[PDB]
Amino acid sequence: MKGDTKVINYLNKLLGNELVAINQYFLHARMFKNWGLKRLNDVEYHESIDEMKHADRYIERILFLEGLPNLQDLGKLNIGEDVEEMLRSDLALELDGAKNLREAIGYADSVHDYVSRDMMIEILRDEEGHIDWLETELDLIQKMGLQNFLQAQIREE
Amino acid sequence: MKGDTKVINYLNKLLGNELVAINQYFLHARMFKNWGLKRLNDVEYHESIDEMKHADRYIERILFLEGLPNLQDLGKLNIGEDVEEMLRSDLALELDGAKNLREAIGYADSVHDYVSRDMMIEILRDEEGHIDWLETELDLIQKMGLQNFLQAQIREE
Amino acid sequence: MKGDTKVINYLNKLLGNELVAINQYFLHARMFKNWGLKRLNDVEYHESIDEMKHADRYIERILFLEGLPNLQDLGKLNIGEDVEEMLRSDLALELDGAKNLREAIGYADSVHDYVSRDMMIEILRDEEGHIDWLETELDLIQKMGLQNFLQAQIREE
Amino acid sequence: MKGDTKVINYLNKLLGNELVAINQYFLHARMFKNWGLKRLNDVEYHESIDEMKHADRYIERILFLEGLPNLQDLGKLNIGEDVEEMLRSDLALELDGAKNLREAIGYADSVHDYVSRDMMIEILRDEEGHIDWLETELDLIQKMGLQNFLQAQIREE
Amino acid sequence: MKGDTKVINYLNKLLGNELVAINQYFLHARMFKNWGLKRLNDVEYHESIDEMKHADRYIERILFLEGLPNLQDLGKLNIGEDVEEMLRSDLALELDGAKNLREAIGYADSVHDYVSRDMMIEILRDEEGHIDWLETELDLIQKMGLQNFLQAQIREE
Amino acid sequence: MKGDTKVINYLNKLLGNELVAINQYFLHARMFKNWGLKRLNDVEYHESIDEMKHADRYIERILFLEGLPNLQDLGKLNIGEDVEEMLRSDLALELDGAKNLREAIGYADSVHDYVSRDMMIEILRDEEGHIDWLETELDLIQKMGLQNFLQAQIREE
Amino acid sequence: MKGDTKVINYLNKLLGNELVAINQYFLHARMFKNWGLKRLNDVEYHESIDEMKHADRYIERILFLEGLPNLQDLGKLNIGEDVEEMLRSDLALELDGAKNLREAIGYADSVHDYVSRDMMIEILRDEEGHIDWLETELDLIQKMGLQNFLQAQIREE
Repeated sequence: MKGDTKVINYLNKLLGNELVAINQYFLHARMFKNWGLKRLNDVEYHESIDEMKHADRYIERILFLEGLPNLQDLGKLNIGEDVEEMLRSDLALELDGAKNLREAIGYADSVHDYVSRDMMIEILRDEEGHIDWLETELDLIQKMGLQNFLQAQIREE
Repeated sequence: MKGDTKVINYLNKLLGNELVAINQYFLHARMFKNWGLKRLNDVEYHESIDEMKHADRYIERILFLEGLPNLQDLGKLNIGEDVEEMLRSDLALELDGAKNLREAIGYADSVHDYVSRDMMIEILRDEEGHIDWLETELDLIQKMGLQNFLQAQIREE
Repeated sequence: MKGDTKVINYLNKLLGNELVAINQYFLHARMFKNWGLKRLNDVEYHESIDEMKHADRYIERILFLEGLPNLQDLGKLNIGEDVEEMLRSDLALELDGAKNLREAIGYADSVHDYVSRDMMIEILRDEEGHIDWLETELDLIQKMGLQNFLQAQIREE
Repeated sequence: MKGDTKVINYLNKLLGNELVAINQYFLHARMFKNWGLKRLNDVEYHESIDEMKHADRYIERILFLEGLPNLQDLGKLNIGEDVEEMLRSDLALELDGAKNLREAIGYADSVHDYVSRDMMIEILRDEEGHIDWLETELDLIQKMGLQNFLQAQIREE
Repeated sequence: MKGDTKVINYLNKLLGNELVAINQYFLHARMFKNWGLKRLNDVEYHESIDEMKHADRYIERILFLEGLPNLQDLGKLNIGEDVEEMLRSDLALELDGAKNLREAIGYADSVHDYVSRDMMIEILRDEEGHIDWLETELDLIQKMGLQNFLQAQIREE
Repeated sequence: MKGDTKVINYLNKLLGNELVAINQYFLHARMFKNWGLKRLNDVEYHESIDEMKHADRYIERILFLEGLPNLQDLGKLNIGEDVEEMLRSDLALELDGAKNLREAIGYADSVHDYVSRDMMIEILRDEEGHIDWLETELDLIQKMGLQNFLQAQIREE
Repeated sequence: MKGDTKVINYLNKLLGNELVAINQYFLHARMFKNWGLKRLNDVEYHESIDEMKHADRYIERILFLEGLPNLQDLGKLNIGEDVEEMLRSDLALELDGAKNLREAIGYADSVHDYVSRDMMIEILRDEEGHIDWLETELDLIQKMGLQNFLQAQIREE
């Protein structure tokens, strides 16, 4: 079914955001794992999986609308070197992606692509959940101190 | 994640509507229970629980958006003294709450808080279900008469 | 069964105490949940439910005694802004409520309303349990320090 | 263990109340059963059994306290000839029994027989439950009319 | 179905016998229980229940035959103060009751109330079973001596 | 929660009574066991355990009220040398303890410590059950003679 | 079987040690419980139970040997006011008891009471296990600091 060209453009932009996040979350997860911070590996691994699911949804939607999914161009990663930097980088990436989602959701409505919009609202709900987790962890580091926070990560849940 | 100030205000207003409904539905249920009208107790109790779940959702959303949930102010209850009066009061409260929801849902869209909107639309769907039940019960009283209607309530369904 | 007017007045005052506590405990719970302090959310949520059960018993007893339950007036909440403040506010509310329960229990005995008295003694036993938990948590914050205390809350027991 | 003479006298008076109620509830039940009012038979039969249990408790307590249970004297029954008359007679008997219970409960406290008091408070709680049911049934007859009320009794609940 | 007036009169006399026996057996059971003679409590309690079942049958039959069951008048109890006295009193009561049953069975036959007769023959068979047990226990007391007999009662079979 | 000083003093006096009973019942139990009187060992062992549960309740209540449980002072035991002496000594101890409980229950009510009172009434009910068993055994020894009584103890129940 | 008088004297001395430990461990356990230190309550409670089992063994052995178990005299308790004091007091008590056990074990051998000796060696093995636990906890307090140690006690295992 031939979709709106700019809708497809937004879907490719959002897919691009998810592709950066998949890689950034996955590497962060395995850095945490290497450091013995098992609980952080578990959560970040699951966030990477969540973003893969989102990417799959964008890819399938673009193909249905007869566009070409772009998996070639990869945006800038910001890995970081310690726990706080890594979490802040993930939060910043999530915030940027949420801005793009809001723009795309408004546009899809204006051209009556309500199914693409509905998909994007569900994804935005998921991303706000990631944002809530990241903000919460960052605040916990400040409240209990980094040493107590690290100790809390060494055994799974 | 810092939310829009007026969105937070709307959520607190809607929370306020739920807090009134929680108490009014609960007291109505136990009044029905005292009178031996078990089926009406069962339904109204469940509606009270439903509004508690709505209140929980508003409280959690407000806190996420970094606002302060208002559980201090409580609007006017209208309890009534007989079955028809009690059900009509509940209906009037639901209709006023629906008006407030429609206004909030439109505004949330305008400022692109699509997740708050999605939550409110789900709540509005629940409230229209309560409105349907209440309108139906009131019409049944008129159709079969109050005496037959009350007899129908003395065993749970 | 027509009850003693002043017993009903006491029952309404105690119901009033429970209604403040329901709201305060629930908001505290969700504030803790937002901060990622899962254990504190779990306990405070269950205390809110306990106060709801107490309120239900008061409402049913008042109706049996042919009085009018008052769910319209809500007393002053004291939310607080940090963990120690919130816990101290809950403890102060519990202590005020226990004072009211003692007065009502003494009065019910003097007018031979032994069933109302029996109900209130069970509720007072529940409240003294909440007092014990709150005092214990506050002492633990002193003994192990706030940072260690917070770390201990981030996984559900 | 030798008990207080006046407490033993109270227990025998209360036992006497239970003995009247056992017979009156049982005959009412079987009258309802004859008339095809199965649901009223079920409830009144259960109330009769409840009073048998109370009588058993009085008999055992009296013997423990080294007194002589009096099962020889039987107070006046008031059977009645129609449903409303029968239920009102049961209610009147319950209310008279409750007055005697309150007097006995106060006196047992005065002579420090706290175990006899504890037993009586539990029994009074049961009696107030019967009073609640009776009052409710009588109000239902008034609200839905006798014909509708009788129709509602012909299937066991 | 309008029964024979004299049959109804006999059924009320027999009911009257059952009512005395219900109370006498039950008090005897609990006296035995107080004394630690568990086996005697168990048997006498079950005999009390058997007489309750008999009373229920009389009440239902009288009501079917359109008569008025008399539960108001209570004949003379003879409690006794020691085991042998109590058992002999129960036996004397059973023998008096069997006399009345024989008269009533003969009369019911003469007026063709064969269903009332059938009911009473079953009840008489039950009563002869109680007579057998009582006679046997009294004989055992004489044969093994009271002290051995009491020892044999201090556990439930 | 700071309790009343004299309530705490009563709780420690009652704890003292329980500590004596725990030891006396336990030694009596093992003396019975040594003699081959298994049934008496079983009951007295269980009574010792019951008193341990009571002691635990007093200890926990005292600590909650911010007092200091006294486990250092131990009252006078009266062991006895034969079955009758031992049981009579246990009975005298129980009677002394019930007297202290009655005084403490009255006082707790007067200072409005209704939860301490409720706990003590439950314990008093337990103690009256022990009194009943002890009185019953002593009477059985008289009624069947000591030789028959001992024979009845050599097999468990 | 008539035992050696001085063996019985040692068994009573050791029983005396166990009686002090039962009370000291139990009170310590409930102090820990009051403080919210659940893991310490659990272990100290179990140590109290272990000492009760030892006391039972001494009591039964003394009775077999035809001596008189002494449960009347209670040695000095040393409760303490904080975690470290309490644990050190328990350790000191265990060390004193172990000295007495070694003396008694040597003596029992010299008079050929090998079964009493065998019992005591098993008990000494148990006590050395308690000593190992107490020493370990005390060292942990020093190594991780008291605040970390307390935090580790708040959830069971």
